Amino acid sequence: KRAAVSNKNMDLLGESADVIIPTADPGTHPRGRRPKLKPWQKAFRQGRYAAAVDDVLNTTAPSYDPVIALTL
Amino acid sequence: SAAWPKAEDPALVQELLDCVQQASHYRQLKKGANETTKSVNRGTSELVILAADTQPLSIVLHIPLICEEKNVPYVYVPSKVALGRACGVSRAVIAVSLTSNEASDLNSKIRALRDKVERLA
Amino acid sequence: IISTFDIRPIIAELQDIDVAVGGARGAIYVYSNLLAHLHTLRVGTIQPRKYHWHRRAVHSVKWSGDGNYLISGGYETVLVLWQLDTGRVDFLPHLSAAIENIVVSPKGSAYALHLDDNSAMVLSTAEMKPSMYVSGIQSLVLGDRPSKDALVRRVWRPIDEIASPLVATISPQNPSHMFLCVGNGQQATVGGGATSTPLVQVFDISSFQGVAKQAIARTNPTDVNITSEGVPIIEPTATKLAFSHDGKWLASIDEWQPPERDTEAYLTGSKTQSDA
Amino acid sequence: RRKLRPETIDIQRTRDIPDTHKAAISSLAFHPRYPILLSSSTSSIMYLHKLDASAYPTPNPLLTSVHVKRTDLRRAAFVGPDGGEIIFAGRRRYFHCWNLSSGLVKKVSKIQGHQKEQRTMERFRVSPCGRYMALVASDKKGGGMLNIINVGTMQWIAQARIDGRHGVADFAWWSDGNGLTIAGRDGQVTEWSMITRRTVGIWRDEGSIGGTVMALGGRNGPAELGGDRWVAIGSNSGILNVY
Amino acid sequence: DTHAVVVAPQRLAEIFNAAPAFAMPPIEDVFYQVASLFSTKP
Repeated sequence: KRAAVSNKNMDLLGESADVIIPTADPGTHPRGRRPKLKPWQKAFRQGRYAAAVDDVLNTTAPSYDPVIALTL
Repeated sequence: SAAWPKAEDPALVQELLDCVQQASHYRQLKKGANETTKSVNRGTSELVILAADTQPLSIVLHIPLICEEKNVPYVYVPSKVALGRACGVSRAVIAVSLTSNEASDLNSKIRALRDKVERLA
Repeated sequence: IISTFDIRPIIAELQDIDVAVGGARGAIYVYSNLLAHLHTLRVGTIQPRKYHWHRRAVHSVKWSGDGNYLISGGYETVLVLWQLDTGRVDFLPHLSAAIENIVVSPKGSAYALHLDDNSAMVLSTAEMKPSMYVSGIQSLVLGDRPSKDALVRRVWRPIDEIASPLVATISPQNPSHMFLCVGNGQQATVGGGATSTPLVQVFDISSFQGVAKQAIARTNPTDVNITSEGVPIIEPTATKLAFSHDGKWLASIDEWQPPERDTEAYLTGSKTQSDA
Repeated sequence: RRKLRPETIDIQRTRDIPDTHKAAISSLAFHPRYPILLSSSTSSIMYLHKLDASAYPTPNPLLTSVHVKRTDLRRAAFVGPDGGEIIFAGRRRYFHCWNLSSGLVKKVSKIQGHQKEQRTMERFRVSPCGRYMALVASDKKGGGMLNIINVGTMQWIAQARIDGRHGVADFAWWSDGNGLTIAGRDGQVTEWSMITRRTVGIWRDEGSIGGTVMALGGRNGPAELGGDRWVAIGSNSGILNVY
Repeated sequence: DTHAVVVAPQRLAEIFNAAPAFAMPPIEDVFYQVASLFSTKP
């Protein structure tokens, strides 16, 4: 894939420009990768605790960590 | 009327037009009444599409006889000038007919298309 | 029970009205064609539409703007925009406390939110960043209107009560600034019976405005206010708190425990629930 | 300005707009009262120039050069008979209103229970009455829809749905504002009212395979279709009809 | 409001080169033909 303009040249352009409109929220991620959600968290937060606890407590899973378990 | 394998089904018609357009880019498609009839008599053809709304319909009524004889499917669209600028020539083709080759995805599309026409029958 | 209501007119005359009631049951009924339902012994059937979101008490339902949208503000810290032409509901979910009062601007462009913890922010509609903010001292209040949610004998009953001095201090090296412990809001804090003030605001004495806010204990503002049994969730509360001599350090201390109505199965011998 | 004769036209080339962009120009519009040109190019750049040939030391000065971060600017537009607002939208899932009066720049980001339908706000057109705005739902599937959003409060208030085979090519606001004409690919033309907010009528461009652009104008056309007169439809194949 | 007409010069030439000058139908007839072509009336 090839861009029209990459963000870097867009940034040079904004430096050249006069008034710069900051679209980014003042005080979240500038590149805009946010902290994304993990499934057990999403379940806990909505309120399906059975599924939340189980997805943590599968011990066969490669991401299995007791410290997650203790936090949940 | 006489246009008894009428195809008014909209997604069907759109697939037919697009297949014609692709075939026009593949040079495997003959534009016009006279040439359609030549192609079917020489047998090379594999499908033929006509237009219902010609004013004397009789100038295309001769095609279904031959194609019933030499056994190739035919089907009517409702709009001649649509067919024409589907070919891409700017003048309302009344009869287009598109033929076979050896190895082409376009040949496959033709086979599925004539299956759809035989469904419509 | 009618917790509140808001009218909307149907028009140099007034041709009909449609008036919306909101109830502490957790419901929002709307009435549609009132003037001709009632102007004409016998009258036809009437039936409110029922729009049900909250579990707690809706504090304030207002007709919107056009009259296309029905906005709502509740205990559960979340301002709902009922779509009312479809079935849908699109909503601003995370406020710092109970939405206590809203009003719709002259044009449809601004909302005013009296946030139950004694503040106010003006929004523009559909941009939802608060263009305006004014907060208050955020403390614990003997409130005059008793409640909106205490009408229907909830499991933990709300009592306007005070059980502790409001933990606070003044700052050396900045005497205009006072630190004081606070909860999500007043009502959510005093709810659950116990004090739940895991938060600090810093407030100015000279100009009695808000200055800032921060957390101390674990806070989940991002979360359901209510455990599924139907109870406000208590959140850890800092008993003592004092300031450093230079103005550079701040020591809080928090205590928390489970609820006696949770424990309930840890009873072994003479074990009681307060003990546990 | 003399009224114009039907085979030739006294066209005069003028001074170029001086500052060029850094990619292909994507949207133009003029301010509806003062001759001031909004250009807007993919390089995230909006230019306001004053139209002046005889200006000095540079003709057609640039009033301002406003950059927008992180987005492109596919379509900009003037809003309001008064030309109150400037509304611009790139590919990215939000868009912006710019109030020239007081110069505030509100960033609008939410479409009230269609937010999953619209993963882009690329195309849009504003009513000449300047109250409504129409966004297109990037969800093709047998038929495309365009949402109607009050610029009174930037709220969702309507969603016209037309049949197609790919969705909506283009559309235009009728000159009164009351309805809007939706030219969807495979040449369907819906005319969809606003006051009734249900489709008035359906008809067909005369057999064009894929409609790409339409637009609409003229005076003393039939009032119950809004009172616009000529309507132009442009195919993919290149043939362009006028009705 | 009305404007200047637009005609196909092939049409005008067709009108006249239809027939030779002698035994051409008379001038009032051909004038009605031509003005009817140039008529500004839908």
